[PDB]
Amino acid sequence: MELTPDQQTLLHFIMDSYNKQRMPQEITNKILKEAFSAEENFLILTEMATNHVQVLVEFTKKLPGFQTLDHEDQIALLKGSAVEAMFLRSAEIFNKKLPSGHSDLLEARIRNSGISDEYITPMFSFYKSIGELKMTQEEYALLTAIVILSPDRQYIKDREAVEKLQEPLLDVLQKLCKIHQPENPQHFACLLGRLTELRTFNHHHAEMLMSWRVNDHKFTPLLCEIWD
Amino acid sequence: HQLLRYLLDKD
Ligand SMILES: Cc1cccc(C)c1Nc1c(-c2c(F)cccc2F)nc2cccc(C)n12
Repeated sequence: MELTPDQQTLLHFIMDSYNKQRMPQEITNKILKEAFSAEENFLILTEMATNHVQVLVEFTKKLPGFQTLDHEDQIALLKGSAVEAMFLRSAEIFNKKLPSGHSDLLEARIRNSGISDEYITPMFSFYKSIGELKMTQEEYALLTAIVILSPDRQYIKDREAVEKLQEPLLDVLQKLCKIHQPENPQHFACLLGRLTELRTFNHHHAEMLMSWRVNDHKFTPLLCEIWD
Repeated sequence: HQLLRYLLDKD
């Protein structure tokens, strides 16, 4: 029925940090000006990807309790959650942050950057599937924190410490569903569906990067070596 | 490792 004062505090801290994330206008304006070529389209996606990485780290550092974790575990979580958090934020940018005209041109650019349909089709399918949920800013922020604070990432030394940080967030999210959608008890279940849908991108993204060869314009060592 | 380590540890 109501969030406890402690849950309200946790939500406020997540919301404040999430609302501060921004994709700069300098990047967004390039979508309407740059040449419509595979090389220029991919350069825009490179700029977006680097902004996604910087935003992910700044959001993560501010997550309540993240600073209390073992330093190596902090890195393991960032590395492990990077793809999922990037795909989740890219869905928010595409569906909510960009005006219709910018999103139509961004899609045009994504589809003409020389990337195989094998990786482009699941991306727009995910954007549509998440778009159906009409997710609030609170749901986007909590889902992002939940993805980042996943205790089953590779090479975490103290998983129980991560579990203690992730569990209050899942509790707040389910309570928010009960408060905002009391007639729809399957709403939290629908949000969980997006978590597993996000997990499938771990392999799709890794296969995508491996499909681009060293001499190709798409090979971007700054981003690709985060996973190599 | 390099990039994620720098971004986390910087102020
Ligand atoms: C912004 C964008 C949109 C659609 C497709 C792509 C390839 C991108 N950009 C990249 C992403 C990426 C992301 F940033 C968000 C979502 C999904 C992602 F595949 N990952 C990487 C890794 C190396 C280089 C780039 C250009 N790149």
